[PDB]
Amino acid sequence: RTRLLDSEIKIMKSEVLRVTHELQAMKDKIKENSEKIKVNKTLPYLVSNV
Amino acid sequence: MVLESTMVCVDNSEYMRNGDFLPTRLQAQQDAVNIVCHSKTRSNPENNVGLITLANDCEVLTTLTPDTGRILSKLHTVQPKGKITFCTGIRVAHLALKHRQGKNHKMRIIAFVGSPVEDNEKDLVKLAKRLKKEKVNVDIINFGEEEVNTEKLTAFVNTLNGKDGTGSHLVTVPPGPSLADALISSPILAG
Amino acid sequence: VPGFLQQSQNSGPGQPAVWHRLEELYTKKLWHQLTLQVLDFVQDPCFAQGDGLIKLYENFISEFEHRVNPLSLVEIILHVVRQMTDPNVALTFLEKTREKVKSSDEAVILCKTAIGALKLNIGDLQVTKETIEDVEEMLNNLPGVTSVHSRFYDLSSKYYQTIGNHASYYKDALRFLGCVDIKDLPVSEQQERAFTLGLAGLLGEGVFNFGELLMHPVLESLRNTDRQWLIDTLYAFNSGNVERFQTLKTAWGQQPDLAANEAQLLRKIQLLCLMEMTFTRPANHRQLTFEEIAKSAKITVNEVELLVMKALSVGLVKGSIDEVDKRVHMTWVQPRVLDLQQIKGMKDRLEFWCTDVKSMEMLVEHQAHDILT
Repeated sequence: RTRLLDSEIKIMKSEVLRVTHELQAMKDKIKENSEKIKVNKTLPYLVSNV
Repeated sequence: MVLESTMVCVDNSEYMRNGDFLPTRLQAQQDAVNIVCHSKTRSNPENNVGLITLANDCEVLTTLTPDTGRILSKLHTVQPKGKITFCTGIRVAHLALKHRQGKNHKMRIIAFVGSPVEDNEKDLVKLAKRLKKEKVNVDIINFGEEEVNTEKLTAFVNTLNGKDGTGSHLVTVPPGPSLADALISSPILAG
Repeated sequence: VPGFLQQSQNSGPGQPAVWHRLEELYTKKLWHQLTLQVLDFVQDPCFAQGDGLIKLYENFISEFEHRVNPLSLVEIILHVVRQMTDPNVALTFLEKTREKVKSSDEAVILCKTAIGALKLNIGDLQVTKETIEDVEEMLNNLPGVTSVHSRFYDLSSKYYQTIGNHASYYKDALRFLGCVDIKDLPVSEQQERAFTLGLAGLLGEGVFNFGELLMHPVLESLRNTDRQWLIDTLYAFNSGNVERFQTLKTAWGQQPDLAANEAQLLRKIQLLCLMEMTFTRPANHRQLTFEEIAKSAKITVNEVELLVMKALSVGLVKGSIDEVDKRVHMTWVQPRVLDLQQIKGMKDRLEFWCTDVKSMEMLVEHQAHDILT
């Protein structure tokens, strides 16, 4: 049952990897959402033709 | 709570890879880092913990910072390989703690030695009376194998303190099969 | 299981002092002193009779150790195949320890050097290009091991044996001469390696200045113990293209493999004149006679033309072929090794230039000093 406990602690290591996913997802996402706040809230938009 | 700064001094030498100490020696010192980072979470979070090695380099990858979740991420792929130099380890950790943020924090440092170091007792007594003139207690926990009953680090424990500042506690290594938490159970009992 | 060393506990005199300790080494589950003991079994002086027995035990060490580096596995499987005298079973073990081993201390290059070191029996023309070139394809991270580089010389020198690019032997010497630094093998075989190194560097003629680096210790300590004239005839291909004693004593002592390159060695002495005439002589003479090239070249008048055109085909000189008088004009040449006396004469004419241009410069400025204001 040693490999089962090894995989049990590896489940916690994969939960730490999920926490790394949560960090590099939420932090980077909200920073890029803040840049889209800076760029996209500029509600007067000149429209035009391509 | 209490204000200090404990610098975990891991060993990344090529002797910490077998399984005489429990299912990985990497996992043994890794659980040691787990219990000391949880112990400094249970201590004052105003305090700070940073990583350093004694072998193959003096590797600073994290700052001596009050966060340790990134240190828990830094547990991975440590790859212990090189050659020990703990005698620069004491001084590199001490200048790392002279690069702190506050002076009201004390200096009780741990160290993990797991290899035969070419450390003169004159070297470590220079370091030890240096710490007598630098106010640091050091609680070293012997890992790996250099001697079944370490003496140079016992001499450093002897030459660090006297009559008032006996904060040098040396868990000598049990080089046969001894557990993962039975080694660190005595410093969590008394550092 | 200790019952295997209970029956294989005898390998030498005073032998079970390491075996009763060895059944403390792995039974107390330490494995780095067992890496030391695998080094000791590589070290173990015998007819190598315990290694073909301990091979399955070492496989077991790899199975329930699952960390250690298979460099000692390569150096002990060469001992196992030294016992068993056939690599085809070790080919199966080699493909095995290539398919199951992805070890972190550079397992792929030790696999490719296992292919190289047991390529000695499988033939060296079907597989040399592919996997020996694949070694340095896989050495694209950090070529600083020097053990894989010495074994890489060994397989690239077997590639030199199975003849491809004689001229690549100078670079292969830059990999052996480059690989070794301290002598780490007996001088009593090194000096014959320097012997055949000079011979095979002579057999490959691409760089044609083979006395380029001969302040190199682990060849010069053989140069002053080998025959003393072979080095001087490499110096007769390095410095001066005369003394038929030397450049024919390379046929006197070395009888074979010289007539197969004789005209090309005449070409080498006919470029040794090309370095001479502008290196040693006063500055250039600006126009150099057919007697000069033909005299250092020990050749007729009607070949220095072919010589200077052949030097243009080589591309070491950009010269103008002045032969309206058979007296040749000079341009830039690829230089040869600056000697100690040539360091001193270079200091002479160079400080001549330096302090003369500086002094007459200060004189020009001394005349130009009056109008600054």
